Amino acid sequence: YFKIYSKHTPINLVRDLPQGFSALEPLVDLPIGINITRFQTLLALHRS
Amino acid sequence: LTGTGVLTESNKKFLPFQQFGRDIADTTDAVRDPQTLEILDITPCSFGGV
Ligand SMILES: *[C@@H]1O[C@H](CO)[C@@H](O)[C@H](O)[C@H]1NC(C)=O
Repeated sequence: YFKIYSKHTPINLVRDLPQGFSALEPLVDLPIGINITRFQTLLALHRS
Repeated sequence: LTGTGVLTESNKKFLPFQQFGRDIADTTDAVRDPQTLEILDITPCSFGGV
């Protein structure tokens, strides 16, 4: 069972993590049923 | 979810992933109606000593 908990927070700090409290609400409970041991996030390039 | 209690209109605002609410004794004291999405308090029926 793949649980997605999410929270969006308006911040204005430049570099590091903000110091504060914000609870993450559950968004999507996803029925995959597969083995996960390694992950990788996706970025986007800018071309000019 | 079965039970017996007085149903009143509730001021609690449930998050959309929430269906019911539990008290200290884990009895459902607030519930969302599954047809019209509104919250109801469930006060128990009166108990007395005769
Ligand atoms: C039917 O149930 C849905 C929730 O699943 C609700 O949004 C809708 O208003 C209901 N319609 C009627 C006619 O009760």
